[PDB]
Amino acid sequence: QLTEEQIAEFKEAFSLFDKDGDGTITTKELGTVMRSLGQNPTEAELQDMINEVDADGNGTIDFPEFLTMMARKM
Amino acid sequence: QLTEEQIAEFKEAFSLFDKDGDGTITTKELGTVMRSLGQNPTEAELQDMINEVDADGNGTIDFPEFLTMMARKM
Ligand SMILES: C[As](C)(=O)[O-]
Ligand SMILES: C[As](C)(=O)[O-]
Ligand SMILES: [Mg+2]
Ligand SMILES: [Mg+2]
Ligand code: NA
Ligand code: NA
Ligand SMILES: [Zn+2]
Ligand SMILES: [Zn+2]
Ligand SMILES: [Zn+2]
Ligand SMILES: [Zn+2]
Repeated sequence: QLTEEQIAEFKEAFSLFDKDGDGTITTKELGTVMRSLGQNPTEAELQDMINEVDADGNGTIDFPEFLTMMARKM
Repeated sequence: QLTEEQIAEFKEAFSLFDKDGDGTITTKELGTVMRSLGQNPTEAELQDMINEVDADGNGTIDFPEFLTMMARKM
C-alpha cells in the first residue's frame, strides 16, 4: 500500500507540471514528473507508462490514473 | 474581413483564460472571454457558439476554431 507521504509527493510532483491546475498534464511531461521524483525511467519504460495512463490516446494524463500506475510500479 | 486589430484583440482576450498557454480554453470560460471583449451574449447565444466551436464535444475550445466563429459572427 502507498503511504500518505508517497501520495502527497506523487501529487506535488505531478502538480509542478499542471500549469492550469486542473489535475491533468501532457504525456510529454510524464518523464519530467518522474525525474522530479528522483527517478530515471528509460524511453521504453515511459512508453509503457504512457500506454497505461493515457488509456484513451489523447496525450493527456490525469492524477488518478497517474497515481494508480505509480501504485502498481511500487 | 477581420482586421489585424480585431484578430489581435480576439487573441488577447482568449489568452487571458488560457492559463497553461497551449492555445485552448474550456467551454465554461467562453462566456467570460466574450464579456472580456465587451460583449454580452445570452445563454442561448453561448450555447450556439459552444455548438460551433466545440465540434467534438470535449469541453475544450482552441483559438483557430474560436477565431473563425468570431469571423462568422462579425
Ligand atoms: C494537459 As491539459 C488537459 O491541462 O491541456
Ligand atoms: C482548456 As485545457 C485543454 O488547456 O485543459
Ligand atoms: Mg488521456
Ligand atoms: Mg473541443
Ligand atoms: Na493541466
Ligand atoms: Na489552455
Ligand atoms: Zn487544462
Ligand atoms: Zn482519467
Ligand atoms: Zn492545456
Ligand atoms: Zn480545433
